[PDB]
Amino acid sequence: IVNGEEAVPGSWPWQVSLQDKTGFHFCGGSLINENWVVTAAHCGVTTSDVVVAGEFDQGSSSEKIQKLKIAKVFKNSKYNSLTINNDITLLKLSTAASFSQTVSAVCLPSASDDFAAGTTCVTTGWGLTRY
Amino acid sequence: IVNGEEAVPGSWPWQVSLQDKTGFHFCGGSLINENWVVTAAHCGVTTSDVVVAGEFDQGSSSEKIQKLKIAKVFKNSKYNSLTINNDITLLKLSTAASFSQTVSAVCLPSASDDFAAGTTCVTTGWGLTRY
Amino acid sequence: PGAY
Amino acid sequence: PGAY
Amino acid sequence: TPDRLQQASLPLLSNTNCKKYWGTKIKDAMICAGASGVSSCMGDSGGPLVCKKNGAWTLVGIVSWGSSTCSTSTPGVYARVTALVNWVQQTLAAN
Amino acid sequence: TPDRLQQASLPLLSNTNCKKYWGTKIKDAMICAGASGVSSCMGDSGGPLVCKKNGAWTLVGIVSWGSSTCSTSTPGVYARVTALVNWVQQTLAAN
Amino acid sequence: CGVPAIQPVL
Amino acid sequence: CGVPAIQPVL
Repeated sequence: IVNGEEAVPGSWPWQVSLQDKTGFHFCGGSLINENWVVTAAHCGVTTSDVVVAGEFDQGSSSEKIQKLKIAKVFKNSKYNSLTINNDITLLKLSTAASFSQTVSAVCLPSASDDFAAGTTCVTTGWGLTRY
Repeated sequence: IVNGEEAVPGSWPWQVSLQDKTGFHFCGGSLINENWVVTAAHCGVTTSDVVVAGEFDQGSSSEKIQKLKIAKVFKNSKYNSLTINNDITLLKLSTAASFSQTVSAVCLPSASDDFAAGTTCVTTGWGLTRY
Repeated sequence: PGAY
Repeated sequence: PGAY
Repeated sequence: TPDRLQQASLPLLSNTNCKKYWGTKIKDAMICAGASGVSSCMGDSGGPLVCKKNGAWTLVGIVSWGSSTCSTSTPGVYARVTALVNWVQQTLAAN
Repeated sequence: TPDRLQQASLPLLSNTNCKKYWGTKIKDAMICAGASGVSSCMGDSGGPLVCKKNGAWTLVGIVSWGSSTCSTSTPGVYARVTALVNWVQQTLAAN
Repeated sequence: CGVPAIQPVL
Repeated sequence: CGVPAIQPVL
């Protein structure tokens, strides 16, 4: 996020980090329940990648994070890689996340839900702070 | 390919099409042997996708194509999604491709191989012909 | 443009 | 730029 | 990438207004946000765009793509969740 | 996308010369080609860049990225196979 | 869902 | 490898 601010730790409990086997953070995700994560199709997640729940400071070894294995990757069949449209993948976890004060689910909207232009929303992540 | 030309059918026998479950062509690949395909990491291939070998005209139902299932996706652990560097994935097939006049392997270079600037090479695919 |  |  | 989690508030835009920046790249299953002095950027992809509805945070967007330089004056593009929810529920239900 | 397979001849560029177009986005495991009146484009990704060596076609590049408009005057960027071959052989050998 | 135990501060 | 049965025509 460019020009964002540090969040209060544990305050966005559905936010997960998608890391590869080398431990490199490559994409974020959101817990929708204990066994499922939603992320972007273009992240190219494989079952060799890990979902890290409960983390605030990735430079810290004393946080009680949950490193969860991915059982199955469900790329939306409508995803179009040429236009990046319908950019959603669901990850089914092999081990359920354990909900706590720092690990919990975000709600999903109704198909019929209305979110108006002008509404102030929030976005979170560990992406670049500068380009 | 923008401004390319139609190839002679079967003349680039290592070229495969990566299609999703709906049959939509999203990326190309190259057979390196009967059981393995090399493609780009950013293609985001899953084991629910199919490798199509032997195809020339995807609008044709009378070509003897081989639709092969993917057993495992091996994304290079050095792939960096932020820079698209080390953009390579290997696909291990569940069923071996059957080599023939239209289906065969491309060679791989030596790490020490030299390909000079100015050398005229060829690139193939079913990508956009116009933007 | 670019993916993120 | 864009992926291909 | 930063070590610690970042956040930012940003406004939703309409698709029509987004098209002014992005043109025909903006599809129905996309939603834009930002162009407000902040921007999602590389490594943010896949993460949430949440809006408070009736007191609870709701997933409205999935960080997707935008400016190659993460420009704070151009809107970011997010996957529009309301257009994809039916697929999520069908998926969860069958698995 | 076209129904029938397309092909094109195009020249390899040096990384140094490529950097003139692309700057610091060009890394060591990349190789550029084109800027010759042709261009790889969306849906070509993952496919081959082959060069004839001693009579046999050899995989030198993997279609990766380039101009968002597939401009024929800008070079396309390909994954550089010689930098990745050792990983391919280690992978095949262990699986 | 959507109700964190630790409240965010914007 | 690299020797197609049907030769390409460039």
